[PDB]
Amino acid sequence: AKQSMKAREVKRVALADKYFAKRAELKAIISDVNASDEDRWNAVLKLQTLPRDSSPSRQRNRCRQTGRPHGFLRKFGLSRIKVREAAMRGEIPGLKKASW
Amino acid sequence: PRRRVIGQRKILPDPKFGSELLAKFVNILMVDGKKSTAESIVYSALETLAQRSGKSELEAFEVALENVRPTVEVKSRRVGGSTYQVPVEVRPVRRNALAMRWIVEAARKRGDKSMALRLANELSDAAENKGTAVKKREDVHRMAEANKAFA
Amino acid sequence: GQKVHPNGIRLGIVKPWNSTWFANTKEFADNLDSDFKVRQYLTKELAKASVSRIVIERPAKSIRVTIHTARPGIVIGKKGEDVEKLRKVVADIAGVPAQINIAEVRKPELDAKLVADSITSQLERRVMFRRAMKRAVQNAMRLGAKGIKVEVSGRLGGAEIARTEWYREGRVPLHTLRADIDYNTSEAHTTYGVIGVKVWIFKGEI
Amino acid sequence: ISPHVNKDARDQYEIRTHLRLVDIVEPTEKTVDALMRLDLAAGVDVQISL
RNA sequence: GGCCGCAAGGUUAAAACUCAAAUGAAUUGACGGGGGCCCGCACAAGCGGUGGAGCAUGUGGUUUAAUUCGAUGCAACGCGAAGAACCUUACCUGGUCUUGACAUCCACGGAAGUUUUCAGAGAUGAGAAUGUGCCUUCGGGAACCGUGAGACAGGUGCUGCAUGGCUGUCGUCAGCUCGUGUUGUGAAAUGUUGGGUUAAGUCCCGCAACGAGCGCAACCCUUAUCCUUUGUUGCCAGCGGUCCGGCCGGGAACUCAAAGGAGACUGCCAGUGAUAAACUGGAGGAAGGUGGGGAUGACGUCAAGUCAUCAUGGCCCUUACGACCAGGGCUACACACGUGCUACAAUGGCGCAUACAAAGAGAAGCGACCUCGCGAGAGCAAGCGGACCUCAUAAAGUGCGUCGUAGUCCGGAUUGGAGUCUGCAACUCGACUCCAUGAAGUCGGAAUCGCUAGUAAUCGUGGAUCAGAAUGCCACGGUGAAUACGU
Repeated sequence: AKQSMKAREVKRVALADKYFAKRAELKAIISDVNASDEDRWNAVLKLQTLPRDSSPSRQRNRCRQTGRPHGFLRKFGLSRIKVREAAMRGEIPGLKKASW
Repeated sequence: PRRRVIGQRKILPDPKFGSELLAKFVNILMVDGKKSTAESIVYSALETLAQRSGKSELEAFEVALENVRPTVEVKSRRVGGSTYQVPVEVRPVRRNALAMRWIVEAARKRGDKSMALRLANELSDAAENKGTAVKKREDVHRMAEANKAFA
Repeated sequence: GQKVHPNGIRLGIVKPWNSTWFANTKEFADNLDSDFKVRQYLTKELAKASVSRIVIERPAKSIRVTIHTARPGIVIGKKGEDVEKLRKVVADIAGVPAQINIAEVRKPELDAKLVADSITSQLERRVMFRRAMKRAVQNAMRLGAKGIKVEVSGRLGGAEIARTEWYREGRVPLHTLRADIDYNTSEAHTTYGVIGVKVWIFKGEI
Repeated sequence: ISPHVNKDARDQYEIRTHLRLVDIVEPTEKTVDALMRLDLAAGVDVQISL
């Protein structure tokens, strides 16, 4: 992966960590029933002025050694190729070839 | 196969009566692994057939089979560049198997309402020497007769 | 055809692991990354001290690293100053207390990683590949391995068409799961591209 | 196991987690202190519930 | 040209020009509509499908501002993609920057929370608050921010016909080779062929051969029968309380959990065979002759696939083939092909009520009981990092009713109205719920595919990727066949 894509991911994580609480408060206002019926409108108009990259759904999981956007596994933080290389070298405790 | 010997599989007998013939008939009638449906159909058919003849279900069944068993058939050979029909004898297990298959195939094509009724009618016709199964036996024997020169 | 990895297929039968710790789903990936960075740092820093194996353990809330080497004097230095510098940098990388230990390799000619490294080093100085391979085989068999195999692949000697060559002595049974087989690889960077090297050493059944 | 298209040709791996439970019925202060002041191998996880 | 012949022709017999070879005998392979022997769902004996209909999904073509790049007979076409509304994204249109979005160096000044105006946003400007730690011998500036200049950074740009690594295939086929000796002027041969036997270059015997290596088999995982250790969160024959329920006191027997062990070797018996190797049958035994299923891929072949995972020789671009942003495209639509799902019905459709599983996942997660709504759901709130709590109600089945062969009480494409939830945001382009509508289609031309047993066929259940988005992929159990005369 190019060197700019990884930078994009780092920036996204930073902003999403910065604006976490404000979004939760505004979303609680919008969702909660028996509100003022005008505070709802104002919160809806306010939520869309925050930076777009603060929504956690703009993030994409990547391999931590190459940056690959496909074939990701969550337990290991790597893609299939690197998982296999490490496993055969013996660098993942408890893992081995299985049969049954 | 080429270098194999195949043994026989054990088949349980019928629960109501005690015959393996009837179990094989149920097996040939079943579809998609649903054996209870086939058992129900066969028992209904035999019950309705026993009243029409005043004899036992097994006896009626055997009477129906004895008019459908074949004796000789034809195989295909091609060694001189042409297809020839060669008559051969049929052994007993194959006689029974072919008779059962023809009876079920004939029944499925009838136009009565339920499968039990169709099977009962087909068995009665077979006992009286009528129907598609008996016509099939006749055709096979005719073809085997028209080729005795190649035995 | 293609062949299965010897070390991988033998894990848990006659070969041990290179990492030993227990973790859950929320620390597994972070631990793997920290191990990667530690090994990268040490491998860069000790490029001339004949390292062959880096074992890592994580007891409680600390990290302990064991280094297998053929030049323990060069690794330690004058009354441990070099080991201390390594310890401080590793502790900074990991984020927890660190401890470092040293183990000696008695016979460097029977170690698969070091043989491949020596062949690659010779190839980068314009030696003849047949000479290098034959010398490796002769040394290992003289010091008493039950068998050895060497393989080399690439643009050998500067040819335009690539090629693969190999040599073998003794026994190397790769289908027997109780055979103790050592295996490792290395790469060379020349003026014509990359050249690849593989080594197998056999030592007996268990 | 291939960097490009070959949809068969897979590998399958496994991890096994073993588990054990021990109970102490009638403790004493020295016993509990001794248990708390102990260290075991560096690949096992121990959880104590009082 | 001469001689001879009735003719057909015979006999004697040149040159110009052109090529760098033409030829004989033997050797190792490959091939034969040559011969001999042996194997495999290769035929034969059977069971169920694809090719016709509608829908899902990949490809060719055509269209477009763009419809991003790669895979191509078997061995590409539900393939890289284990999950394209923004992001991902590599493509198009327009708006922007030039030591740079991502690093190391030099030196001119200081950091991080909030909040107002103009932009589609990138990015421009105005303002309020703050004075960090720390040998300050004053030089610490490390931690992390602005600008300036230049060594430099940056490239999913080309060549898999320059390469490393990884993978497909012949093929889980039984083969492929070397040292010393001997034979031939030599290329080479023998061993490795021969008589039997085997799943097997597996084994015995013979023989100018004597030995060894890589493959075959065995050592690894799982499944089937026993016994000795420990018994909670798992288990109740015997005993005794009762609000009926393993609920409670208890018990260590059994089911089960998981560590050590036992067992299968042609070991025993008869017959055949070369005074053999082996073969056909029998006893006991949970299991018999490789008991069933996996992992395991020889020397080599196809300049086979991948410079877009990554790494890398040689070229090529640096106010641009390198950054940043909003909107669109990868979802187009006269057509042709591959892989699938649902059907065309009484071995069935609909209503009521009632048995019997295995294997998994879970803290920004799995979400019980109760209340509200026809429903998708909403509100309030226990428990669980788990043999304890939750996802979670198996379905086909069985019993009692109705439909009575009709394009139907079969099928469920399309299309109109009204809603729910995830998410800044569902127009292009999500999934799901209610009312209404109710298309093709009555078993599919020439071709053509899978399967030898707990298999085919049929029925449900779980996971990875993942805010949301499976008829695909990877696993789990229930019911349970037909046939193999033979080459």
